[PDB]
Parts: sequence; structure tokens; C-alpha cells
Amino acid sequence: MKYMITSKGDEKSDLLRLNMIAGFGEYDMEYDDVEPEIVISIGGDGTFLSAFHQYEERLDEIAFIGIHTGHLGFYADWRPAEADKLVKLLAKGEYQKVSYPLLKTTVKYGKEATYLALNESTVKSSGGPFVVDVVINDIHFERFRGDGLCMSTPSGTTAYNKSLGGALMHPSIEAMQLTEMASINNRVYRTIGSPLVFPKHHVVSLQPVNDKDFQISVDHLSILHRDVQEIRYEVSAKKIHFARFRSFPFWRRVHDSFIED
Amino acid sequence: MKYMITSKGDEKSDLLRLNMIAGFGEYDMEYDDVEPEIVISIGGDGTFLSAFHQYEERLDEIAFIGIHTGHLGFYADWRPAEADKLVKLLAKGEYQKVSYPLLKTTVKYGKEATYLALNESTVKSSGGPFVVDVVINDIHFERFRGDGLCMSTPSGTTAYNKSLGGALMHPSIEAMQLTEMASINNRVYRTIGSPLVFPKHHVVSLQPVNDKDFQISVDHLSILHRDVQEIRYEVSAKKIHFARFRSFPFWRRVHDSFIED
Amino acid sequence: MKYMITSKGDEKSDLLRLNMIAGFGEYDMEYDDVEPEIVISIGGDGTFLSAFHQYEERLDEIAFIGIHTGHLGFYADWRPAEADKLVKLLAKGEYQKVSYPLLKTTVKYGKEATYLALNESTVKSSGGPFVVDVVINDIHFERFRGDGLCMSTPSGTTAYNKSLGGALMHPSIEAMQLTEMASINNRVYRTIGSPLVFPKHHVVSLQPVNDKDFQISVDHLSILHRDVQEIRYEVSAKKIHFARFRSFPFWRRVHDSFIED
Amino acid sequence: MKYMITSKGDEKSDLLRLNMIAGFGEYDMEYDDVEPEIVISIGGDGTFLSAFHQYEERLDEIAFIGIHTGHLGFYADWRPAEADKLVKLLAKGEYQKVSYPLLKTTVKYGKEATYLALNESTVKSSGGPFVVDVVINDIHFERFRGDGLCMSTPSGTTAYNKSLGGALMHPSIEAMQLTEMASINNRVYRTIGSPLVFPKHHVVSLQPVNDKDFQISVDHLSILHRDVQEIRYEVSAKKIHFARFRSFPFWRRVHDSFIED
Ligand SMILES: CC(=O)NCCCN(CC#Cc1nc2c(N)ncnc2n1[C@@H]1O[C@H](CO)[C@@H](O)[C@H]1O)C[C@H]1O[C@@H](n2cnc3c(N)ncnc32)[C@H](O)[C@@H]1O
Ligand SMILES: CC(=O)NCCCN(CC#Cc1nc2c(N)ncnc2n1[C@@H]1O[C@H](CO)[C@@H](O)[C@H]1O)C[C@H]1O[C@@H](n2cnc3c(N)ncnc32)[C@H](O)[C@@H]1O
Ligand SMILES: CC(=O)NCCCN(CC#Cc1nc2c(N)ncnc2n1[C@@H]1O[C@H](CO)[C@@H](O)[C@H]1O)C[C@H]1O[C@@H](n2cnc3c(N)ncnc32)[C@H](O)[C@@H]1O
Ligand SMILES: CC(=O)NCCCN(CC#Cc1nc2c(N)ncnc2n1[C@@H]1O[C@H](CO)[C@@H](O)[C@H]1O)C[C@H]1O[C@@H](n2cnc3c(N)ncnc32)[C@H](O)[C@@H]1O
Repeated sequence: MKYMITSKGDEKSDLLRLNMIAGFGEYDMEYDDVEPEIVISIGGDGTFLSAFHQYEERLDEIAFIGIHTGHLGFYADWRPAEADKLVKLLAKGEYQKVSYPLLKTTVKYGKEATYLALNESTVKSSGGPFVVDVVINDIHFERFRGDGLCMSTPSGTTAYNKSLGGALMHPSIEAMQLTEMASINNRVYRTIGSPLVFPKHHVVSLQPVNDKDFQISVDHLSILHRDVQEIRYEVSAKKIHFARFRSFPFWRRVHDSFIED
Repeated sequence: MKYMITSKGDEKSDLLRLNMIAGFGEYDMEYDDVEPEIVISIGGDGTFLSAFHQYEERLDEIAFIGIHTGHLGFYADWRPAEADKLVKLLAKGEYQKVSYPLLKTTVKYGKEATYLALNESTVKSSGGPFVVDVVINDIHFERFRGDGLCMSTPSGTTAYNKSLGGALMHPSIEAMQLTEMASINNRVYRTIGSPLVFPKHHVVSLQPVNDKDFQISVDHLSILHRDVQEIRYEVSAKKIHFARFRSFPFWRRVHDSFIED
Repeated sequence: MKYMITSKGDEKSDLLRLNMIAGFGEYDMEYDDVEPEIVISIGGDGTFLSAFHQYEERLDEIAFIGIHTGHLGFYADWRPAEADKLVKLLAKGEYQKVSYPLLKTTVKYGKEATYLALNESTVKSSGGPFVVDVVINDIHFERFRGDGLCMSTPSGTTAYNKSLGGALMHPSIEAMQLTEMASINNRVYRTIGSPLVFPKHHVVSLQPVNDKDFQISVDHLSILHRDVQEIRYEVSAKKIHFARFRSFPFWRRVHDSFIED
Repeated sequence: MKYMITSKGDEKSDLLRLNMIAGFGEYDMEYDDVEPEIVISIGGDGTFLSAFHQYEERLDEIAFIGIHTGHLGFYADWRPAEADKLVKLLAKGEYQKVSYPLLKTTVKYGKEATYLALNESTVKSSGGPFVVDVVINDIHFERFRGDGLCMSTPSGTTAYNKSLGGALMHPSIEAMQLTEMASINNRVYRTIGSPLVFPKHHVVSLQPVNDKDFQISVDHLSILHRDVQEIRYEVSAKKIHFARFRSFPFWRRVHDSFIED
């Protein structure tokens, strides 16, 4: 059907993209970057993140594919030299689709705004001290003082979450995971410390204690939100779909990225 | 129906048990510690652990209830003074049952043996160096050198898992979590470090590299296994059932145990 | 001799300060906030930090004293009700002086600027990715990618350093300690991870890899430095002096602040 | 003067040792494994540890040297191919000596026994629960419940201490560092968590709460001590001496062992 290709913009990526476009022309494959059904990303995990967000409004009508021109990525897990074999199988079809959970973030003001994260959503302070009350399903759980908090999808657990001490979880688990950034713990101030892993339908809510200005990030983009009253996290009802041509198990991707390849 | 009561054996616990037995006599409640349908545990989490294991062969035909005569427990989350109101509702019935996942451990020799964990199963060395190959769904993931490994149920994540840096996960998630004990990491030796959270049907397998003698624990009991060829972990097909009379959310139990009460 | 008193500015602190000033008047004690020999700080650790920095140019000619009107502080470790007994002993004198090491930070441009930290000096990115080469005594040790780095005095180790996983060290040790904030570690990127504790005369130097704009903090104040070529850390030749009237061991202050009081 | 050589016992090590012995014969170098002044260790850090302990009673009268026939060691930091150049300089002399602090452990009964550690001394339980009161300079600091405690020399901080989260400290710092193994922390039980770094002359003392049987290790050897009343740690008055022929800075050894080589 219809397809498009994003590129990191370096010479490798642009040239591989132009080459793939020519291969597609040799099939009944029409390039449409408006309503594609296949989105190919050429570059790294960042390039793939950008492609996801470019088309987050047609997630149900798209299967994504990642080609890494640099080191192996977690989302771009196909090698540039397999590119021709890829165009081939994309044309004849018959591939299976694989779905990863996403994270929904809602920001309320005194008005609302929602975002969808593939990696994670984080909250920090606009400079001043970061103090937030953490409420779980309307139960006040803790008062967090520190640098910030990170809420991660399953596939995001090998990203920022990992650097904060979070657990890696298999993407077939419909869950989200909360980790702390440098929490203060003394006689006066008390956080759980451990990461927290939440199931579908649980709502984690952050509420300001003094300052109501926070730097909120969603994947690679950071927005300053003024006069904030609440930040709601929950596992999204929407999912991202991957075109899969081949067995490449998550734990193998983990081993290849972190242990040895 | 039929019921039984275990006690920690201190005076508080024995006396509360004898008192509850008298209250049950005032209903059509017959004490049977052979095929009970209700198992009451009076004491702490250890006492409850012992009660689970005493009756692990009739898990489908039993609902458990925990009374803590000391500090609040995670499994024994009812207070001693609510004991009379408890006997009451146990008799009239109409309570709901709540189910937590369990962990299945298989130990192979050169013969087999399986165990069921409510908290966690751990592996350490019989003194010598602990070196094990970790295989995930038949894929060699890492060679672990260190003090040992811990595999935890969801409800076990607030126990040993927590002290090892693991994430706390809500018990409605059918999963198991692997954490490291003091792994060596240098130029030569490489582990993931992060905890790992596995879904149902995944099989984590530990295989010896030199020494084949390990100290294996399952909840509060530690068995020395000689001439071991494999230790298989997976989320069990069996589940533990709790009689629930009242809303006491897991995250509240967490907040009460660790943040403040 | 000459003395001055800073206050947090709340009613407790101002009133205690005015009361102490009256007690001093009853001795040969002259209030001079220009060249004091005794600096009293009334409030919390922040108030004390501000007092240290107000007079960092006469550190050799001053003995500091902290009064906490809130919870116990690490620098303000005297209780408000002992205030009269304090004025007493300050007048008759004969107290001993205690000295804690400080941290020297030098920032070079393309010009120079040095700062003195009592708690710690940190470095983060002006938004973009934080990538810095870490050089120890001119030997390239690691390329750090992550949120930032923290360099701590001994007395600072119970502050930000503690929240980052650093070790607590007794203030009689002339050293500084470097900790990581969320470092990325994968096949491509490699940091030591462990905190590092440096002796006197060692020079840790941070050098930019791409972006040369960093947010640099020294205790409670954060400065944006543009066109930065180097940040040099070393244990300072200058030390802070405390008037001591009483044995209050560091490890007891630690136990009281973090374990129980 | 007099010298001796230990070997790991594999063919590489034995053959290199016999070769070095022949080179020494070509000088006024007499082999004496009773009162040597130079102790050469051929193998790995374990082999070197064994050599230190073989001669711990003549530490003031010996300079140690490590040759690694496997990967680089922290104590055996000379390569096998530099062996001839080594025998050379050992004969003509004029080398400088470098000294690392050691750890003194005293075990009291109801009688006494002291040990000297180059890496670290650890304490665990004989199976039952490990509960110990930690007293610092006679001040009760904390009640530790968990798997055990580790007390490390500076040069030991890259060994077991490192795997437990401890800080790496430069060996010129006369100090010792205490780290926790899986401590329980909840409403009831409270430890500091952070590693602790102690200066010379401080005494950390462990005292039993119930069980008085512990597995105590000193470097590579583990002794079961029954009816124990106290374990005292302090920085030793004795130091280990290294023959140094060449600049090989500690932080470079760290970088080479852990970052890349
Ligand atoms: C300041 C800065 O770094 N700007 C962001 C530029 C990169 N991007 C793109 C990416 C990605 C990605 N996605 C994945 C993935 N899903 N799984 C595994 N690796 C992945 N990666 C790998 O992350 C490594 C570091 O760029 C690269 O090698 C990628 O292969 C934003 C993502 O950065 C993550 N992050 C931000 N502060 C972090 C920190 N302090 N520590 C660790 N992670 C951090 C965050 O997650 C965000 O979503
Ligand atoms: C040597 C020794 O301790 N012998 C075991 C005696 C206790 N038992 C009974 C229990 C329990 C329990 N079950 C739960 C639960 N599910 N959730 C939360 N708390 C719970 N608890 C609480 O654990 C605290 C410590 O006893 C108590 O206060 C309980 O309220 C064995 C259980 O000990 C756990 N463990 C063993 N080494 C540990 C360590 N180093 N660190 C932390 N945990 C450790 C392990 O899990 C085992 O399954
Ligand atoms: C954003 C923000 O917090 N603004 C700073 C306002 C406070 N100030 C004053 C203080 C202090 C202090 N000095 C000591 C001391 N020497 N020892 C022990 N406690 C101490 N305290 C205690 O720190 C607790 C938290 O304010 C209070 O309870 C004090 O009793 C700046 C100091 O904040 C430290 N910090 C900054 N991000 C931190 C983090 N994420 N985590 C932990 N620490 C962090 C940093 O060290 C700086 O130097
Ligand atoms: C059960 C077992 O392992 N038996 C001990 C056999 C090894 N020996 C010899 C050694 C050594 C050594 N000394 C140094 C040194 N000073 N600096 C850096 N590396 C060093 N190494 C390196 O340690 C790596 C692991 O053998 C090797 O690669 C060596 O190059 C005992 C030493 O093991 C240490 N340990 C014990 N449980 C540990 C754990 N769980 N995690 C990390 N460390 C652990 C402990 O320190 C003891 O003192």
C-alpha cells in the first residue's frame, strides 16, 4: 500500500532512503507521507521516535519499521544491508504485526492537554525545588522531594528508566514504571525509593505543593508548563504496531545492546 | 465450611486463636486442619508463609486470611481487635476471593523436583564461587558471577527483592522478577545489572559452569542440592486465593509498611 | 570580639536573633557584620550555607555557629533553647575550633573564575545532551553521557551526594567525591558508575565534547556559563572553622538525622 | 637481596617462574622463601592475595610485585613479557617503595583473634537471620538486619566493595569503607544504606543481637566463629609495600580494568 520513509539526514541515511524508494518503485508501492500504511525510519532510535510522533494520530493505521545506520537500536533493529530483502517482503506482504503499549500523559491547568509517549514522560522543576505529592488511584502515597520523576513504557525501560535503576520489562506486559531522580530521604522526607510498576487502568497523579511550574518531557521533547494543577499517568488504550518479518526477541535485543554482540 | 488456624505460638497468638475457635463454635463452623476451606494465620508474614506451604497441595480449595499480632504484615493485614468481626463475616460468607500469582521452580539432577514460592526463590553457592549461565527461553543471555540470584513473585517484590533493588509490582500482574546479588562487572565479566521482569510462559533457566552444588531457597526454607544440572523458573499455573472482606489496596499496604502509618 | 547574626527571616529566627543580640550587649561584645570574628546562623542548613558564602573572603578570620529553629541541621546543630548558654560561652571564650575541608571549582573560558563550595559543585547541560570528558590528573578517564556530575566535600556527602548513591565520609578526611547523575551505559557508552573519592592535590577536570554551555551550581546557587572550556575540581587549600563548645560527633549527627532521634 | 616467587601453578606461571629464577641466578640474587625481602607473585589477584597472607608476619621487611599471566590485575599489574626487564631492575635496585593501608579485624569470644585484610573483611550469618548492632566509637549507630556487612581497604574498593555499591577511593587515603549487603528497611527496621568511609583511629564494632555464630571472611578465606561477642574494625597500623619501577597510576589501573584497555 502507501508508505513513507524518514531519514536522519546524514549521507548514509539519505542515500539508503533514495535507494529503497527506487526499489519500491519496482513494485505497486506508492509513496505517500500523508496517509502511509508503512512508515520506515532510517537512522537511530531518535529518528524512530521522531517518526512515531510525526504520525501519532494514525497509530491504528500504520506499521513501523526501523533501520539503524549506526549502532543497533531498540526500535531500529534491522541492518542497512538487509534493506533490499526488506523492500521485497514489504511488497509481497504476509508479515505479522507486533504491538507495544504506550503511555498516556494528561496535563491539567486552570484547560487540559494529553500526550502519548513511546519511551517515557518525565517531570522536573523550572529551577526551584521539585516537590510533588504522588497519588495512586486517589490515595496519597508519598510526598516526593528531589530532582524529578520518570514514567516509562515497557519498551522504554531500556532507555532513561534503565539509567535511573528501573527494571527492564518485556514489552508484552501492559504496564508503566515510575522511577525517582535523586530523592531526598531523611527524618523529615520519605519516599519509597524502589521503582513502581503499575498495571493497566491504574492512575498515578502528580500534584504540586508550592511551585506550579514544571519542565515536562515526552520522549525527546521538553515543554515548560505554567500554572499546572495535575499530571496524570496511565497506560494508554492506544498501541504502536511493528511490521515483523523475522524473530528478533526482546531479550536478545537486550543482550545484544548491553552484554555483547 | 471447614477451617483451621495456625499460630505463631506466642501467648498473644495462641490466646487469640483459642478465642476465635470459640467464636466459630457458635456457628456451623467445623474445625478441620486436614481439608479446611479457610486457613487463618495468626502472627506475622513468616507464620503466613508457613501456612501457605503447609497446604500448598490444596491451593485451589482454600482461601487464606492473615492476622498480624505484631506490626502490619503484607499477607497478615487484619488487626487482632477486628478478630470477632472477622469470625462473624467468615460464617455468613458472601466474601470475595482475590488471587495472587505464584512462582514455580524446577530443579533437575542426573531426576527432578519442583517447588512453589509465594515470596521468592533464590540460588547461592555452597561456599565456592557462584558462576551460572542465565538462559532466557533457550537464548543464552549472560554469564552471572556473584553472590546469587533472586526470582520473585509480584507480592514478593516488597520482600527480599526490594532489598536487592528490585521494582515493586502490583500483584494483579502475572509476572516474575529477577535481581542480582553483588554481581562482578569488569572488562572480563558482564551482567545486565538491572532487574528483569518476565511475563507468563517465559522460562528463565540457570545452568552451572563449574561447581554444581548450590544452596536453593524457597521462601523461608533453604535446601542444599548436589549434582544440579538446571534450575527453571516460570510463573506458575497455580494461584493463591485470599478471602477479602474489605478494600485494602496493595499500594496502601505499601504506603503503610514503608512510608508511614 | 566582633560578631554578627544572620536569620532565616521567619518570626522564630528574627526574635531569637534579637534576643541573642540583647544578651551579647550584656558582655563586651560588639556587633559588626563587616569584619566579624564570630558568625551565628539562625534557621536551617540553607541559612548557614548563605552565611558561609556571605563571608567566604574572611574564612581564616571567622568561626561559624549554627542554630536550627526547625529540624536538626548538619551545620546548624544547636537547639534554640540552648541559645542563652551559647551567648554565655561565646563571651568568656576558651572554645575550640574545628575545621572542615572545602571544594575549589575553577571555570575557564576563552578568562577564569573560581568558586568555593561547602556542600558540593554540580554540572548539568543547558538543555541539550550532557556529554563531558572526565580527565584525572591529565589522564582521560571516561566520556560521561547523562544528566550531570556532582563533586562533594566531606560534610557535603550527607546532602546531594547522598541522594545520588555516594558514600558518607567523616569530615576529618581531606577529600572530594564524584557521583554520577543517570549515566547511560551500553555497548557504546561506558562510565565507571561507582562514586570516586579523591585525595588532596588530585585534579578532576571536565571538558566539553560538543555543546559548551552548562548549568553550574555551587551550593544553593546555579550559574549558566557560556563558552566553557574546562571545569577543574580539587580539594581547597582553605578550610571552614566551627566554634565548638561541646562534643557532637559527626556520626551521631548522621544517626540523629537519618536513623532516629 | 633474598627473594621468592609464588605461582598460580598453571603451566604459564610455573614456566615464567622457572625462567625468572634462572635470570636471578645471573645476579647476586639468592632464593629464600623463608625470609625474602622481595616477593614476586605470578598469576592473578588471588595468587597475590595468597602471597600477602603467606608473609603477613614480615610486612615491614618485604616489597611485593605482581605479574599477571591472565587479564590485568589490580595487584599484579606487570605483564609477563616485561619479566626479563623486571629481573634486571630488581637486581640493580634503586626502585621506590609504595605503601597501601590495610584493615585490622579483631574477633572476641568468651579469648581474642586478629586478622589483617588487604581487600576486605566480611560478616554473614551461619544460616539464620543476620542481625547485628553497629557501634561507632562506642556510639550505637544502627541495628543492621540483612545478608551481611563488608569492610574494605582503599585498594579493596575495586573488589567486593565495588559490587555492593561502595565508592572507589585512592589508596593514599588512610581509611576503611563499610557497605551493606541487602539490608531490610521498613517501618520497623532502619539502616543508613549509604556506604560509610572511616578515617584512621575510628573503631567500628559489630555486636550480636541473638545468634552469636557468624561466617567471617578475610580476603579469600572464610572462618566460622562460634560464641562471638564482638568484631572490631579499624585501619591497621601496618601497611603493605610495593616495589615500583614505573608510573602506573591507580586511576589508570581503574580505567584499564573497568572502562577499556
Ligand atoms: C539529554 C539527552 O540524552 N537527550 C536525549 C537524546 C536521545 N533521545 C533518543 C533516544 C533513544 C533511545 N530509546 C531507547 C530505548 N527505548 N531503549 C534503549 N535505548 C534507547 N535509546 C538510546 O538512548 C541513548 C541515549 O540517547 C542512545 O544510545 C539511544 O540508542 C531521547 C531519549 O533519550 C533518553 N534519555 C534522556 N536522558 C537520558 C539519560 N540521562 N540516561 C539515559 N537515557 C536518557 C530518553 O529515554 C529519551 O526518550
Ligand atoms: C535471613 C532472614 O532474614 N531470614 C528470613 C526470615 C523472614 N521470613 C519471613 C518473612 C517475610 C516477609 N514477606 C514479605 C512480603 N511478601 N512483603 C514484604 N515484607 C515481607 N516480609 C517481611 O520480611 C521482613 C524480614 O524478615 C519481616 O519484617 C517480614 O514482615 C522469610 C522471608 O525473609 C525475606 N528475606 C530474607 N533475607 C532477606 C533480606 N536480606 N532482606 C530482605 N528480606 C529478606 C525473604 O523474602 C523470605 O521469604
Ligand atoms: C532543588 C533543591 O532542593 N534546592 C536546594 C535547596 C536546599 N539547599 C540548602 C541545604 C542543605 C543541606 N546541606 C546539608 C548537608 N551538608 N548535609 C545534610 N543535609 C543537608 N542539607 C539538607 O538538604 C535538604 C534538602 O534541601 C534539607 O533538609 C537540608 O537540611 C541547597 C542544598 O540542597 C541540596 N540538594 C539539591 N538537590 C538535591 C537533591 N535532589 N537531593 C538532595 N539534596 C539536594 C544540595 O546539597 C544543596 O547544597
Ligand atoms: C565467591 C568468590 O568470588 N570467591 C572469591 C574469589 C576471588 N578472590 C581473589 C580476588 C580478587 C580481586 N582483588 C581485587 C581488587 N583489590 N580490586 C579489584 N579486583 C580485584 N579482584 C578481582 O575479583 C574478581 C572476582 O574474583 C577477579 O576478577 C579478580 O581480578 C577473592 C576476592 O573476591 C572478591 N569477591 C568475593 N565475592 C565477590 C562478589 N560477589 N563480587 C565481587 N568481588 C567479590 C573479594 O574481594 C575477595 O577478596
